[PDB]
Amino acid sequence: SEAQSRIQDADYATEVSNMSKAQIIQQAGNSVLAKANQVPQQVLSLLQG
Amino acid sequence: SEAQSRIQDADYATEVSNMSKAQIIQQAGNSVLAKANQVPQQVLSLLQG
Repeated sequence: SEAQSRIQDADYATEVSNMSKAQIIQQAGNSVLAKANQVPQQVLSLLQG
Repeated sequence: SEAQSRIQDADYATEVSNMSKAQIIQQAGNSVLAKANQVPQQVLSLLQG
């Protein structure tokens, strides 16, 4: 049983750290996506003068 | 009869000492088991934050 624990079971510290990092990455990517879609607005300024 | 006494009969001093030691061992093991089952709460602590 203890060997099966060493084989199939997961370690919660690493999982929690990885999940927190992944959530941080997701929010950061969402913000960068918003900025990227905001970038092309300069062409409207070009056209208007 | 006395020869049979030296063979099949028990010595109460040794038996009482063993009984007391066994009771102490049982209670100590119960306490250690309680502590062992109490250990894994740190994972709940991790998940909470």
